Amino acid sequence: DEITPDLWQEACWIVISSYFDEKGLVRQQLDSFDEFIQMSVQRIVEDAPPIDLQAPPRYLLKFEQIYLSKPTHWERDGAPSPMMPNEARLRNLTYSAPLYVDITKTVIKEGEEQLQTQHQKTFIGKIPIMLRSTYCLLNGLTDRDLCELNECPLDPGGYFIINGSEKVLIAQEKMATNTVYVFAKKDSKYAYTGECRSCLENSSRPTSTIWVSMLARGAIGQRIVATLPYIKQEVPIIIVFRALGFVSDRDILEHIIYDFEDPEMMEMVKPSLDEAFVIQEQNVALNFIGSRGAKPGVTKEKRIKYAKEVLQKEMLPHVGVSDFCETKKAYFLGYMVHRLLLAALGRRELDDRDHYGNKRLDLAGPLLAFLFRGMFKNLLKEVRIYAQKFIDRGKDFNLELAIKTRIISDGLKYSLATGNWGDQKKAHQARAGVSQVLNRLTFASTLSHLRRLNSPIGRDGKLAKPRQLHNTLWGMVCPAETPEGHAVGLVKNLALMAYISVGSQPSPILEFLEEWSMENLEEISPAAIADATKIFVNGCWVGIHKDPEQLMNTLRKLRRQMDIIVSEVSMIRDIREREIRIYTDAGRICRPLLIVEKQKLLLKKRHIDQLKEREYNNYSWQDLVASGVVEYIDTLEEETVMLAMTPDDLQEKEVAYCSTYTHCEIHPSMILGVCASIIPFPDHNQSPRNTYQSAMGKQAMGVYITNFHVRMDTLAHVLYYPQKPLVTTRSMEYLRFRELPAGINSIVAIASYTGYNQEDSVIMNRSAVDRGFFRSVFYRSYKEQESKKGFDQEEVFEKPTRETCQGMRHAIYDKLDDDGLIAPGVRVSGDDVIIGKTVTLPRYTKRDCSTFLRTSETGIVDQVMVTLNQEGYKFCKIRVRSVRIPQIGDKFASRHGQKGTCGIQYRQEDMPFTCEGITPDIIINPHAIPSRMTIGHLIECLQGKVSANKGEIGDATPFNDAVNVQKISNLLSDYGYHLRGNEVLYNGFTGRKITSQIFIGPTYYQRLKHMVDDKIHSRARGPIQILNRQPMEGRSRDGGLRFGEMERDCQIAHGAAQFLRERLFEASDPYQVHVCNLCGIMAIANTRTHTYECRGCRNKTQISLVRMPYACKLLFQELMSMSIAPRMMSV
Amino acid sequence: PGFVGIRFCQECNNMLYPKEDKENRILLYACRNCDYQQEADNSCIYVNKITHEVDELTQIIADVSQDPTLPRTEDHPCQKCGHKEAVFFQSHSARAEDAMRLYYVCTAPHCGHRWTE
Amino acid sequence: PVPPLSVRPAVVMQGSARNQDDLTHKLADIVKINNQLRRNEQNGAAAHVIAEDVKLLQFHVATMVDNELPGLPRAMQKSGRPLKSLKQRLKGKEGRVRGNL
Amino acid sequence: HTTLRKVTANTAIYYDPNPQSTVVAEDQEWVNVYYEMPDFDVARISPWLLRVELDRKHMTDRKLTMEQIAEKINAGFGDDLNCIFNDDNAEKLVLRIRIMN
Ligand SMILES: [Zn+2]
Ligand SMILES: [Zn+2]
Ligand SMILES: [Zn+2]
Repeated sequence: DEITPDLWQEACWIVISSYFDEKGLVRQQLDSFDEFIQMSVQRIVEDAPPIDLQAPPRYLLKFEQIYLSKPTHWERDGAPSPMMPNEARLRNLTYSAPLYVDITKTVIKEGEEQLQTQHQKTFIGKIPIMLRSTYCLLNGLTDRDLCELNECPLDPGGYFIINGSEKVLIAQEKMATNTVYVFAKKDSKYAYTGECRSCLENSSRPTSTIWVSMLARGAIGQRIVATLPYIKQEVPIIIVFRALGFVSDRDILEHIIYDFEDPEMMEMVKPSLDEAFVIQEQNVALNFIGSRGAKPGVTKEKRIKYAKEVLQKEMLPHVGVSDFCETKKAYFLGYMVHRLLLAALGRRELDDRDHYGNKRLDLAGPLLAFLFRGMFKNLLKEVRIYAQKFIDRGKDFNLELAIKTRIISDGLKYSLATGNWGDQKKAHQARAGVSQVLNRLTFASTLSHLRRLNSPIGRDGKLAKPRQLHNTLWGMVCPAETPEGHAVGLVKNLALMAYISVGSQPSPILEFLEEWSMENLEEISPAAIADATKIFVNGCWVGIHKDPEQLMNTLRKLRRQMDIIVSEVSMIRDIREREIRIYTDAGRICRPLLIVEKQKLLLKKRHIDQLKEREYNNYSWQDLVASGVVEYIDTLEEETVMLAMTPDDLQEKEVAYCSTYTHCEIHPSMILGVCASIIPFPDHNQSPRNTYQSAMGKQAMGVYITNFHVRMDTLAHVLYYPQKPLVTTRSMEYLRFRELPAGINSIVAIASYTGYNQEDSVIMNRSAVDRGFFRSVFYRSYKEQESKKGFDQEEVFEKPTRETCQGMRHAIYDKLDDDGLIAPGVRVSGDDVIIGKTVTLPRYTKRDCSTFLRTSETGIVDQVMVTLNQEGYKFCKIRVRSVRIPQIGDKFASRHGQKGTCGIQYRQEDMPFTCEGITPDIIINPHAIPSRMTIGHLIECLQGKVSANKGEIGDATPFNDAVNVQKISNLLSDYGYHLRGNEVLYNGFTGRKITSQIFIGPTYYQRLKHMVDDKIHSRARGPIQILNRQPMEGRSRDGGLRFGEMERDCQIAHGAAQFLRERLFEASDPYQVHVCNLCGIMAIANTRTHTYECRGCRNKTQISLVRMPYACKLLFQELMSMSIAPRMMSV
Repeated sequence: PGFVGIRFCQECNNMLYPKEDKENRILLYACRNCDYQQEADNSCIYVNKITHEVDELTQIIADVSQDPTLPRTEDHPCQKCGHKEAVFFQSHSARAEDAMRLYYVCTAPHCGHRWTE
Repeated sequence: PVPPLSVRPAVVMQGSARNQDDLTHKLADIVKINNQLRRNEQNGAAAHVIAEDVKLLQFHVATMVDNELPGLPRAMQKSGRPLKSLKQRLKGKEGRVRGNL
Repeated sequence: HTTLRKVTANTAIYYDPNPQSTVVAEDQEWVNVYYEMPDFDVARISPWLLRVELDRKHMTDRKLTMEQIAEKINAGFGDDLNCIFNDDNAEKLVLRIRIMN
């Protein structure tokens, strides 16, 4: 029955494999989008108010149902056809499906003359579709079906195709809503502040933040204030309580202080009462609120109405926005004050801003919902204006012409295309970085980009606290994978078994709590709240309970049985403070864990047995979760959980550590993400090395996707001979690194050989490189289109001619065909022409606008595709193919942060060799190891020697006590090798033995995208910028290198004044001006007629020539634009 | 000394503020909203414990013994019920510097005795 | 003072559409409101109308030489991007002095 | 720097109408030992008393005595704020203030 330790390493990984058979790696994206389409769009459409318009006749126009068909495309003839994602990629279409809404317009004029007209399936917009979602044509297709459609079966999906560009929505971090968080700002007028970003269940407005603060000590005592929304002045809490109908001080403290035996709380609230005694009735308090507001009505009536509306709608919407909710709002605001007092009295800890239990991940669904709310509101507005301008004339109108569908369509398309998350007009208030271009450089880069999280703290911020790896990231975020540049700690990555909750309605839970012995908050007396336990659901205090323990037992049983409580519902019992917080909302990152009985796992051997035959008896992960054996625990419920790292922790020990565990890790290696799960032995490296590899696995070459032959990507690198690593971890089985690997096993020798590998460099074998070692192919796609925008000027693909075309370069166009397009198989060098495009003029009647190769490439045309774009003019894509043979300067890396460029390449006779004539493919310098402490590199090399000599794949899973260095060495000594991986090598040049026995063996190396040929650049009098006549910027522009301020300072320190003048004047922008010797302002010179005159001074004899930079002339002219007179006085 | 609690009027249920009656030279607690008055029984109006000599045993609740994440010990039996097992934990409360002190709670149900060594 | 064409070059795009500089668009606004104010003072206009026109002219000139005025709205252009005034042309890094001199 | 809070244990306000019969029982000895001779204007006495309790640890850590404290109070507030105190022998370091009129 029990899984014994000897079977555990199989059982756990069997369980893990079942998880990845059920979910995958992009499950969060697909589930978010599915919830958005199934629920969020319908909720948004129904939550909009019916637009009642009347001059008389009236019309309501109620939207009642939505229909999202499959993705289709409409040609110029208008025939709807099912559009495949690959066709969208090739034709630069948007993989979107039409959204139709049912509309009901009832005519009501007078005399009960009512009649309803329903417009079924009114086309309301087009919604882009996430690939492999339920509403994707690739849904449920087999691998054969996907290959029939020219799709990769290993492609995870989880992205959109907008204008042929694959866009991926990055999950955005945000502070959780409807939760009270008591912080303390050191530099502020308030000692303590308790904030609550409140938002109603079905979002319709932004988060309304309410603060309840305490004024810092230094009138008599500490005063509690409340910064309500839409009010620009602090308001005493007692005033707010009275404005809600609680005038008696006893009632207010009944709502705030639940234990009247506690004078400390009492004296700390007393200043607030003493400050609010002149105001003693609800109307006066409402008038005070309205007066403190930023729109103080001259008459107290409208002041009181405004205060009523604010306290009913903007104050704590999550508690309830309807009327008669003042009791719930009073209880909740009293809870906020109670929490603030507990913090000020030291009875509760301040809340941690960085705790991921306090955060939420805004995924594709809830982000598209924000867009859709804004866009549907704008659409209903436009419909209101259109219908109003017609009914004002007293006649009917056609809603089909009122609905301008471009709002929703173009809005979603623009937002996903650019990443600016918001309305196109508010292009600066909008937050960019959402919806990035999917990284297709290697399969690991694609997976990681699809599992990418973002902390929008702002890269400019230099506070390290949000960048720090918090304790609560354990199991939810990769500890290693993070960019090492300016976004350290802000851009994160999901751990492998991390699941972001999609969201759920609290209705069944609330109903069960009602049927259960919970007492509502309006029905109780406050005297009961002392000993009772509060119950919050999605931040709303809904009631109280008397035995929280057996309530938690009941709820956990219900969630483990897949009863009314769904698996993703978090249920935290804080014991010391008697809250029970239940969460069903979306964005809660959680992970699966094995539940533990008294001191035993519930995962018995029968579950492993049924999981082994997963493909026959359809016993899956969901059956494991439904059995009550596995549980999803979120960051906030982990605080109440006692984990076992392994079932070995559940053994009874000579001194028991815990003996009351509640859960167990499925495997600790699941704390790593996609790119860190490729590192072998990451627990033997320094952690920065693991981070650098997690970044560098994403630039590694491989086969980024199986269907690369049909993709017209702008840039693509494919390795000739990718190999799976000889030394692998058990997590790559689910990353599909074995099916799409990104490196080669290289016989690497760590040695000092000729000095060409010093300081992070490598010596490669020229003979191996000749045999296809780390050879790659680079595919570059050029796009072009001939626009017939108007009869004024039209472009067209056609072989240009020297007699008709004007802007025709001296390059030869013979490689083009009569259609103007080069043919596949044609070898093209730099500056060559691949598309001959000519544009009609207003060298006559047509000008050359041909597409050249990006300079200095020298490839062969791989293929040419011709089609029609969305509007329907001819559209061409040409993929050119360039074989990249590794060379000096190309960057290579192992899986341990050990990067370096090729210093030199030696032939096989020049490389050092073992007694059996094995030469290293790569030689790396021993000095790269000691400071870096990448012992995982050495253990991987030794394990790889054992694996190659044994005919197996080494197990480098991080935390594995069945694999240590002594075992690997003992294994290697059985194959006739030195147990530590050393060998006697001979000098290739002289054949003499090397005195020091070299450490050599197979290690998995990666070829990175950074090849020297894509970086080398030179300039000598090339093109210049228009504004300031200085060299351009970039290799692509044939630009010059920037001689910056620091270079100026260095050369000033050198004392090299002529070199400094050459760099900053003569090699950048030499220029001449003519200055009036009297006024010092630039004069008018006419060198052809030799007439120089200053219009200002009315002189034409006292002019002087001045040699100045063009940028300085431009500066002085831009100062004269500002009415400044910079007078260059030559005397 | 001990703290002093707030007391409310019997008519308006607002807090009673302190006042002095010169005629009898006696402390009274009177409401500044209604016209109620009361004869005080403590004679003390304000108390500040700067030292903050708070007995944290009063802040503990027996329910904490149900926490699976707290450590348990068999070496400190309960003086009230004789149960062997007991959870222990530190103060973890602000304004307490010498907070390495351990507080124990009996894990027996319905006993919930709390103490300190 | 309206600068010359070198300070605000009209760059030609791939086709024939000549795109004007931000300074040129701003000067267009300034000349528009200046002519509008000139006619409104010359012909029938209310005092408050002339006042509003003068206020708008002030806004245009100020945002031509300095666009980041606190409180005031930023001078806008097509695509919702604020215009680059003469001050941002040389305010700091990547300006004339640090970025080109 | 040492303020009265750094060395104070706990402060309290009482309503003592006659100092002869104090509200507290343990402060009846030294109060009568002080009051049997008229040291100040007993008529200019207020029934509101302010009793502060010190702590021996902080008193000793600064080599401080009630004499210096009372002198500092009577200097900062003059005679308007009467202060009295016992010797540095009792188990509780206590000193009583009243407001003069
Ligand atoms: Zn002049
Ligand atoms: Zn009263
Ligand atoms: Zn006990």
